[PDB]
Amino acid sequence: GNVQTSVNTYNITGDGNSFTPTSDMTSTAAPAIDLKPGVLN
Amino acid sequence: GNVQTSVNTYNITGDGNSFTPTSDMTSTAAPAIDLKPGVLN
Amino acid sequence: PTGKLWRPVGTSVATIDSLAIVSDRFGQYSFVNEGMRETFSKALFDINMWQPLFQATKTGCGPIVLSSFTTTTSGYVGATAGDALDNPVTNGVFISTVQIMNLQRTIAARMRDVALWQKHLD
Amino acid sequence: AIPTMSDVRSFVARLMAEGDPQQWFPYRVDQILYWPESPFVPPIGPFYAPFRPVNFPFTTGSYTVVPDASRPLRLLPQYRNATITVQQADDAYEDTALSPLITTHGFC
Amino acid sequence: PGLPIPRRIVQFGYDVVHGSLLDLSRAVPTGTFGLVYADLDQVDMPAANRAAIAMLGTALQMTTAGGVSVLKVNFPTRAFWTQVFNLYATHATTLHLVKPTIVNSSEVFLVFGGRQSNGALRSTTALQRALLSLYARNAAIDRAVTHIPFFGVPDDGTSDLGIDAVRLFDPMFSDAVANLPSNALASLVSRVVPSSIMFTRVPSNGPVSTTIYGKRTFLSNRRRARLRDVPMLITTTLVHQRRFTTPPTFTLFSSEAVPVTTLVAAGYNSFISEQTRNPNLAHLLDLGTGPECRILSLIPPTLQVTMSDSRPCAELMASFDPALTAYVQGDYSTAAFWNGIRCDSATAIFTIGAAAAAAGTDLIAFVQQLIPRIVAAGGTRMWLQLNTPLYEVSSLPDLIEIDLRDHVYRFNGGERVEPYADPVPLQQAIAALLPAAALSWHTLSPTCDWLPYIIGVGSPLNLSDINTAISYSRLTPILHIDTTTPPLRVNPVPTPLNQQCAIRITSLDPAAVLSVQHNGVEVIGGTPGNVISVAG
Amino acid sequence: ASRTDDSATSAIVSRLAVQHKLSQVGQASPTPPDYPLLWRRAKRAASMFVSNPSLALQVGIPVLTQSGMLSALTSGVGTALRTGSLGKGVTDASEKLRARQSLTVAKQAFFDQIGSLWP
Ligand SMILES: *C(=O)CCCCCCCCCCCCC
Ligand SMILES: *C(=O)CCCCCCCCCCCCC
Repeated sequence: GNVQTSVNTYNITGDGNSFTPTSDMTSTAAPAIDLKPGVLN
Repeated sequence: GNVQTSVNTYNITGDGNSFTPTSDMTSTAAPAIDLKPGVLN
Repeated sequence: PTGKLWRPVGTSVATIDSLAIVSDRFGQYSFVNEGMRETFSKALFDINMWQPLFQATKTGCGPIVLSSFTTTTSGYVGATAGDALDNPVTNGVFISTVQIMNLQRTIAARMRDVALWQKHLD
Repeated sequence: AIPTMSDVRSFVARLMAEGDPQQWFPYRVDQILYWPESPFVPPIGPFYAPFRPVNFPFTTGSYTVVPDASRPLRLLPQYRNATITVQQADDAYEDTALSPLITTHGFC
Repeated sequence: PGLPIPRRIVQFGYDVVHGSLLDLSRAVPTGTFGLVYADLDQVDMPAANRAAIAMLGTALQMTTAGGVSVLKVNFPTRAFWTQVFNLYATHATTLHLVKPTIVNSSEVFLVFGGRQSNGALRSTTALQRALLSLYARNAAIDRAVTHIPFFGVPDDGTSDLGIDAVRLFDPMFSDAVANLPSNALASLVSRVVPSSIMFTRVPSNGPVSTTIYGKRTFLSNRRRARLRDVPMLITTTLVHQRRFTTPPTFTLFSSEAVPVTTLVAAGYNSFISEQTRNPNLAHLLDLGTGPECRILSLIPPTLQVTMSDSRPCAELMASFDPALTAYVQGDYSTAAFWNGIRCDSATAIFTIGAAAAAAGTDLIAFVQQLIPRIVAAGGTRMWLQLNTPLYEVSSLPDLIEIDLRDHVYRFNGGERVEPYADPVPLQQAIAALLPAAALSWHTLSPTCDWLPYIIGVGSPLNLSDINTAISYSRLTPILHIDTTTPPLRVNPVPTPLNQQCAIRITSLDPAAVLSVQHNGVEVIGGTPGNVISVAG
Repeated sequence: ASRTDDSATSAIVSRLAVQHKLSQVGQASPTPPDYPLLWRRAKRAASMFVSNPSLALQVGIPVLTQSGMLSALTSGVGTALRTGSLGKGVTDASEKLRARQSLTVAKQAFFDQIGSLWP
């Protein structure tokens, strides 16, 4: 967790972070991208 | 089936309605709306 | 384009660093690409359909236009300052976070409403 | 029943107040379009066309007049379905609320 | 009545207008009297004590030998209570404090028995209790009045009891449309739910204004906070009106003193408020809340509660966050209802009595099946507004009749009839149900500390009725159970006044402080070694 | 699989009616069709099908084996799927919800230890 500083806009051990799940926003990237023949073109 | 009048453009017991399925237009609404992560964005 | 919209925090000259997710009192405006409007329209379309039953039963609150949750901001819209720099969009249609919340809980609240009637009709 | 200047003026005032000019029935110079689905039954001649707007919101029926309440009547609150968002349901109040409202104390 | 007609009355004071003007501080040039009723004011504390100690000194001087001096102290300080019991430790025989609370002040009246030279008026534990009860109430009466705005100050949002309205001009309240006129109606009612909400329509020779005020109290701030959204109101009733009423008033208080029954009810809305305010309480349910959850105001906006009632809930349950507030329909009297409803604490206030009557069953037998359900429902705490005559089998003439042929009440003789239990039988029946649980009866305490619920919501009252309600509260206590702790052990059981009894609190640590308090005033406090007791 | 007289058990009920109704035509018609009993009979018929699809082949199975049903059922279930809406999940979305809160309350309990043990 050693301080970095600019590489990325947020420090991990940074001031006032906060792990806190909300039933409201179910974390998700993009897995189901459609590529099948008919659907991709 | 009591007469209504304006609430909706059609009366049910209205004049000359007609139940009549056509193999041509299989009734539906919109069930398969895609929302999966990759596909909704 | 796609992703949240960014704007030159350093002003005028927009480089791969003078950008920053344009956040604010409403959350962050995320761009609403053409196809993603197809869904929210297709979802709202299936609800508007039940208009005659919403008035009859005094629930609902008028037809839900998707143009009530969006906005017409403009800036660069990408996934990161670097790549957002190559998507200058003018007067695009973005939906702010707090809005992405209502269009959500509205389509959800209304969805219950209809899901019920829609079951009797069936 | 007997319009009085105070009253006529309170109507001519309500008329002037910015609003939306009714649009269901367009205006003509020689014909008064009357809703077919309406109590009014046209006289005879060529002055009344039975025009029907696409969606008139009014239904028929009357209203029996009720005398003026002698004191502010309390109203139990029964809710509807749609709900306003705290943010919007706030300024909405703050745009028409009586804020620095002078009030009597009476005796507790 | 009771007092004989005195021969002659000799007036004095600073503005007598019929007798000479004397200054009770110093000496008086007059003769004695059987009764020397002194009512002068003391008013900035030490010389004020001297003023009083002096006044009583001459008033307890003007009395005929074997008379009755009735001085009135303004600040019975434990600074004056040494000087008085020292100087006049002899002067009279008896002595009673007669604090007539008309308004909130600490001025007490003292009457001296027989103005005989060799008396012995020693300060007793009575005084400590009397004096202590007095103050215990000024904290209650003061804390209560804090909720009220200072006279002649324009209403802001700051004042707790402030009356907030919304004047619309020719408002088009429409259903299914969020048009401003109908949008303002929302907030307003949301900002003043448990209150009144009075709507008026005065016709100006211009448009027709329609204010819609309501007494925004702290009972709404608690409720409104729990709201996640501001629901709409069926504007039909408003759209129907179409008649001009009188102009709005905007008055913090209504004109008449609330019913003895409300003085009692608003005596629990303060009690449940203080109980539910407890952290560890977690998830709570209400067996038979009103048709419209009235308990949502008496709970910290964070606690997860689930009100239930046979009738449908009056407030759109949707506007509240599902996780925090739940609503179950149907009665709890029926076995079915209890499937899948687990709350660590239940509260059956205002219902438990009506259920026994509705289910046409015996009161003891009823709770005999309810308590065990709450245990299974997974409940650590319980609060039930049971109606049993624990203090006395004596009843109120107009408020509650106690039919003895059949264990039953008659609130307003007829208006509603609900069976009751007895202090002892019902006591042992519940102790047999939950053997390890500790029971305790909380009842409207004379300190009137609940006040920020009557004077807090803007309702008048009669300082004389507090007595009625503290007697109506005794007819229907709130049996507070607590399975989470060991119960007491009283060796006499139907404990008789003036008999030594054995009480045993089973706490593992000797390093604890015992502090038994009755009436909202502590009376016995102190680690084993030393125990200050004003109750005996 | 719930008392919701669904589109499936509904397609069948309409057959039982139209069927039991003409079998009553001609003769004293002393028995006006039931319906509360028909709805319930067709509910177990559609239910017995979902249960053990096979049965509909065996001679002697109540309702299910009359020529109407199935040919009927499917074409119902058919249009039934082509309209579900999106919020079909509203079914028992109450206990389902109450069960999810049940889990988050237990998972919050977990985070509470992660929060203490490793301060
Ligand atoms: C320094 O690296 C100390 C370790 C703290 C973080 C290491 C990885 C564990 C936490 C993950 C944070 C990023 C997403 C899990
Ligand atoms: C009046 O309501 C008499 C009953 C006639 C229609 C009731 C419902 C049955 C027909 C449904 C029509 C709408 C879609 C099925």
